[PDB]
Amino acid sequence: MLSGLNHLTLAVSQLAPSVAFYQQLLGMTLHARWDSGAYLSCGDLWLCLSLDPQRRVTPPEESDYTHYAFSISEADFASFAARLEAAGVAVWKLNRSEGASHYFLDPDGHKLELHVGSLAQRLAACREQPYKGMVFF
Amino acid sequence: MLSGLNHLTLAVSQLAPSVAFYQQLLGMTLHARWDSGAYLSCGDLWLCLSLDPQRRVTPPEESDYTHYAFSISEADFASFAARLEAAGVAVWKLNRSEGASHYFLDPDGHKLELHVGSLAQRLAACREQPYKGMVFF
Ligand SMILES: CC(C)c1noc(=O)[nH]1
Ligand SMILES: [Mn+2]
Ligand SMILES: [Mn+2]
Repeated sequence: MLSGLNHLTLAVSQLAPSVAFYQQLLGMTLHARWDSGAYLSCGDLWLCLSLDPQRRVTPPEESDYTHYAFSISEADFASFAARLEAAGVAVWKLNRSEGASHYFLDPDGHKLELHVGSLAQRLAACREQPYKGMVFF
Repeated sequence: MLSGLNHLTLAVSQLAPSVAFYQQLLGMTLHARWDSGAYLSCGDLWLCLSLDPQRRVTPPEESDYTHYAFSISEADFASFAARLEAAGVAVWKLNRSEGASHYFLDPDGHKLELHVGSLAQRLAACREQPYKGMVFF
């Protein structure tokens, strides 16, 4: 069977600013870089940044809702979000429709999120405040 | 500090075929569904399918290299690839890297991959045969 996410690969238009964003600003661990990419980890996540001449810097109104959320503790969430805000990181969403989340953009407009809580916790919250038509299995 | 990938959210144009693809074809566990989305799990991965009228069914030549790889064992790889082939699922790339990989498209053109092997395995291979310009940290 399939057992989870092996890796996330993001196409990037400029490798150095993207490496700096994920490593310096978001605090991910940089393991290797080469002329056309980089490998980082975020806990158990394997992140690949791949230099792609096809990647465009995409405003959030032009892309769909596909997005990548990273886990952060309740204790660290607000100060990390505020630090991104103070650093000028662009946002893409404000309404918290799926719990405690901060929605921000990477240098190419990849839609990112800081989120506090697991799937189990989200399902429990949804039982009390369900999305319209929601059914649980 | 970020501790991992919290969830992956894919924008989908039609919820029913996307649920069928991820749950029935790919074998992921469906935990909940509502009028505009679904929550599934695949090992530790929390996957959200979000119904989005802005999602275009996107040919692979028209999207960048951003992609999502799922883990599978070497022993299970060939039969899973054959399942996708029997189902007529399109391939967007041939494998030319270390570790088995099958590159396939979801119903909306999201670029997916089955991959065998960890970041540690990839780094070990790269240390022996570094990519052009490769530096390790
Ligand atoms: C760019 C290449 C070395 C790669 N590594 O992981 C990927 O998904 N692509
Ligand atoms: Mn989210
Ligand atoms: Mn890959």
